[PDB]
Amino acid sequence: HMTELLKNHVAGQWIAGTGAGITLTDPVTGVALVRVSSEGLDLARAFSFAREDGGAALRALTYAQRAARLADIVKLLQAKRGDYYAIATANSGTTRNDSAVDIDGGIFTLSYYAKLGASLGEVHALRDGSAESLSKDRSFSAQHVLSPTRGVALFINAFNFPSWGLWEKAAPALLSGVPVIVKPATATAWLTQRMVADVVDAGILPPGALSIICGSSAGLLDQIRSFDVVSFTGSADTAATLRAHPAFVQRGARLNVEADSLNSAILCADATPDTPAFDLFIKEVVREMTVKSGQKATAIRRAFVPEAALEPVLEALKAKLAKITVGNPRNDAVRMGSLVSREQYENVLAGIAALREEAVLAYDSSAVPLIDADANIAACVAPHLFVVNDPDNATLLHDVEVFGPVASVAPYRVTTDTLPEAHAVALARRGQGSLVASIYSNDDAHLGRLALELADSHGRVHAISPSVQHSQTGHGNVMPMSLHGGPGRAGGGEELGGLRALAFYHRRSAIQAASAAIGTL
Amino acid sequence: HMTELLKNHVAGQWIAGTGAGITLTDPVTGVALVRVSSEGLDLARAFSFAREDGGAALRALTYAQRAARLADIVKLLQAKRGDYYAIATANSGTTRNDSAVDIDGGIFTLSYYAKLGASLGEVHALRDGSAESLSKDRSFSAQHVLSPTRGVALFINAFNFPSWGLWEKAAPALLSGVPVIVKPATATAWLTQRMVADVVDAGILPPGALSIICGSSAGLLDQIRSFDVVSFTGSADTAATLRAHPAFVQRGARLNVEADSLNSAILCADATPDTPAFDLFIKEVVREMTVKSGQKATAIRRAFVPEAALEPVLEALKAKLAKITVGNPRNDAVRMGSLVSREQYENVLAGIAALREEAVLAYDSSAVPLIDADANIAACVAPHLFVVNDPDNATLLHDVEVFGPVASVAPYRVTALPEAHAVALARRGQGSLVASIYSNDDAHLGRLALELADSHGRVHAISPSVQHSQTGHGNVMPMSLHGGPGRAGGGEELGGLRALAFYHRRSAIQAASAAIGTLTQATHWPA
Ligand SMILES: NC(=O)c1ccc[n+]([C@@H]2O[C@H](COP(=O)([O-])OP(=O)(O)OC[C@H]3O[C@@H](n4cnc5c(N)ncnc54)[C@H](OP(=O)(O)O)[C@@H]3O)[C@@H](O)[C@H]2O)c1
Ligand SMILES: NC(=O)c1ccc[n+]([C@@H]2O[C@H](COP(=O)([O-])OP(=O)(O)OC[C@H]3O[C@@H](n4cnc5c(N)ncnc54)[C@H](OP(=O)(O)O)[C@@H]3O)[C@@H](O)[C@H]2O)c1
Repeated sequence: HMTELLKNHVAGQWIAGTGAGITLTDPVTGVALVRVSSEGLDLARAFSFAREDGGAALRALTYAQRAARLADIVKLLQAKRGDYYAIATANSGTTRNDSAVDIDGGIFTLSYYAKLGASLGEVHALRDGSAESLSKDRSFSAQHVLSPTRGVALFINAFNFPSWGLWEKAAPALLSGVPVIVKPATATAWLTQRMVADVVDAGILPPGALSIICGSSAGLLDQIRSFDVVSFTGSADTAATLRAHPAFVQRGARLNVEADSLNSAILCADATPDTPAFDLFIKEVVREMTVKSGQKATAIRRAFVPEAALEPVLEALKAKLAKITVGNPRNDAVRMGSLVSREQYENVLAGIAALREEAVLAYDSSAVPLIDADANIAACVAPHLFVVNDPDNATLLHDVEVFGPVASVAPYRVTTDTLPEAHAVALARRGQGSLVASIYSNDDAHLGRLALELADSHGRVHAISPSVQHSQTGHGNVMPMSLHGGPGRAGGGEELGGLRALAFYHRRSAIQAASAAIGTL
Repeated sequence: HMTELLKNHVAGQWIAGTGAGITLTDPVTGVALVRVSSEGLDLARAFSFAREDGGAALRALTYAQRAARLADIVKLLQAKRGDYYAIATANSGTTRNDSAVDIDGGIFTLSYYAKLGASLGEVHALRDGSAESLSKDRSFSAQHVLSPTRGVALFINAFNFPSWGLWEKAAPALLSGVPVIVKPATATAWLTQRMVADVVDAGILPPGALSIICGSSAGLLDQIRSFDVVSFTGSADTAATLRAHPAFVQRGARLNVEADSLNSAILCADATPDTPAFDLFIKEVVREMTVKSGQKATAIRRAFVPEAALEPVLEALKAKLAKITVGNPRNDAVRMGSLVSREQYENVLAGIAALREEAVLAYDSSAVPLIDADANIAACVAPHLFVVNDPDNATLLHDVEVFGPVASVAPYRVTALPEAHAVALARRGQGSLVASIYSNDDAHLGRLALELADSHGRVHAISPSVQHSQTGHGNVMPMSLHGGPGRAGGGEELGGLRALAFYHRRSAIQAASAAIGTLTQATHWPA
């Protein structure tokens, strides 16, 4: 009586919501951690203060001056990592290595943009492309520019990456001079709020540049105006509710959606059991099923393998999944901790029961005793591997996402005329647009060709082969220099991609003028 | 016996809509011209044949092969211009010079993209930027690529540019390998239909690459799927209607909007009545009020001038507006023809009465008899110039667009940039396609343009050194972006190569060096 109620940071001040708030709990032990509440906040003043005071203050700084602030945030978060790992263990139930993906993946992405931003220099707008003549005598020309939007960036973030979900978006928004309002998902909000508190307490950014609201979302979209941008990460259903709001349909504010995705892994026809690419496929499937207990939007959900390879693949995945120990991440023998909440436990188990209506369960370690955890309290789900023998007539295989340590293997028919993986491509496309597909072969040139065939349906194609066993950055790990997003079911969004992320935060304009006026910006 | 019912081109066939159809009429003479109807069409097959056959056939071609098809369309349109000018005179009521903005504007933009497109090369995917190492030893890298979306592009186009609105969209779409379904505005659909009929009858593009539906738009959006794209031009209110549809809210199809825009012209403080930039401002205002009777979305609607220059600017605009004779475009003495319809005529006259409740009418030649037209049949409206002396507290100036030969002048307090108040005033239009700025000092234009750029999709600076070369406040050069934030729709079109992204899917490919090389051999981007 009672755990800490975490304050919101709005209009440059720390303000508590009213009422009892919503308790965040440890998903292994059931302990009450902290509470949130957005009840009673003055949302009009929160958004106006950020839009006017925050934006004016950030726009007065150059890109390089904002990058320097980002670099100062890096050093701050680096110094406080021990506090962040203790929050992540308790609130998210992740192993240290899995919590590093959030915490140190966040810090690495912020540092990447601090470095990119230093290169942009001491200016207040960016050139887009080169100058172009608009006249035979070259007296009149055009230059396109990017200028920071006179709005706010509202981030409605998913539960699985409280730190990286914040920094992957906030690094390009703040480098672009746009003030940020983050709204983390309630169940795991604590790390987000503590990182925002540490950065606000250090006074590195101007008042109004960084705000946080935790608790109910009611009322937030009603404050969004036509120069604002919104970045939503979460379910496709929720996204479709947000898309209908007047902020987007009437006022035209920008929206980015990152949603559900049934990411594929395709084992190439050449990559037979006696070849090194085969073991890289089994290892990457097990890693993407088990890191964060499969709670990445980019995890492999569908693995397509030649018909001839079906049994050796199932045998090899079963042997490797059996080495994944499950339980309390405080125990150094545990390889995989819990899902983020008991509610997500129930949702994952429903989703496993749903898939089992159409697929055979090949591997399920649910009966292996948990390590230092009570299965009636903890939100630990064991790996489950499904096999779908006829993926062409399968419904659920290509439609139903289980956001847990769950994946389905299906065979495809190798094409033996003139790509051998043509059927696998078609099957991946049945996912109706995904964030990522990975492909595995012993032949690097072949992978460049197959990748082009998956590019129109996947925001990223990730090719693993023996030459890069040591250097490939992971199927599900999002490198900030690369695009993150995908068409169709994955939301039609784009994030990251290095400098490509700044466009969402800017307004592009064609300036057409005397050529002298053009030369000097 | 009735006027011609224009057929639709859908699923590779010409099909008539059923019923009596909708009559299009000459807005000067009231003569019935042609009819349209989309009643009874099989929209499911219209969209699937386009998406499947037309998309596969265009994607089998390289960029440079598609560009060469665009170039053959330019030659076909150029040969048929006499027919297009006759249809524009009758259906739109524009002078020859003004009809040229649509017809020759549309052919110029298509030819621009045919030339540009030849530089995209003999490949099926485009390279976006360069490889970036993901590894200390450089064994593993990332290359982004652009692939044509496996969808259709649906164009819902505005009345004012039946030719340019089609080709400014269709050139980058077909260059990108995406099949087109165009739905022109009904009132002026004839030229769009006839240009699509000439092109389809020539067999330049594969079957399914180019379709047209005229008449009711019922049921079109219901056929849009998640890899399709839609490009809308028209009113902000219609755009917000479309945005709510499931095609966008549930299925995520891309949508571009080009909408209402109260575009500004700002006379800089140095550009006093004794200087050359002053006269360039008076001329550009008059041209944008009068070309097509002001029915460009980019026309100047708000002209902001220093307080001291207000009276000389009104005097000078009056004198130049009075040279504009109005009437039948068949008569060579006429400098400005009609609006596109009698419904637009009634909207514009209601909008003029609305503005007049809050502004002084400084010029109006409505009492001058029309040349070879009956003012009670013709949709002609004379130029009207309003003056708003207090634009800070003005309740309509910054919010109400009259899509006719109508503009408002307002003074600003000279100040920081001398034009700071004019920039704030321009921003009160809530986001526009274009602002133009006028000064004798080319060293002053860049700073002021940067201050307008976050609220305008284009900033067009006119000064004496470019009196002979500047391309026009309202004329949309295809190499430059067209679109604007806020009220103007939040969209982007044209901008040369920038127009291709709307029709492609971007992907990051992360792979061994040799796989990056193999995929790179199959892409291109111009130098
Ligand atoms: N694609 C990516 O890059 C990526 C990365 C990580 C995770 N993910 C995704 O993470 C998901 C987790 O999200 P979820 O399935 O648990 O639930 P969710 O419903 O997608 O997310 C809920 C958040 O959205 C808010 N919200 C709901 N309705 C709203 C409205 N009308 N206006 C504003 N906000 C509203 C909620 O606010 P309240 O607190 O008011 O409920 C909460 O903040 C996964 O299932 C997966 O699809 C995606
Ligand atoms: N680049 C640009 O920004 C740009 C360019 C030119 C014009 N404009 C605007 O052009 C306007 C023409 O539009 P408008 O005001 O006459 O009306 P509008 O309703 O906005 O019409 C534009 C287009 O949308 C169609 N349309 C209307 N309602 C629709 C619906 N519910 N579903 C699908 N399509 C629908 C119209 O078809 P029907 O004609 O057959 O009704 C027409 O093809 C002018 O008023 C002007 O304000 C903007």
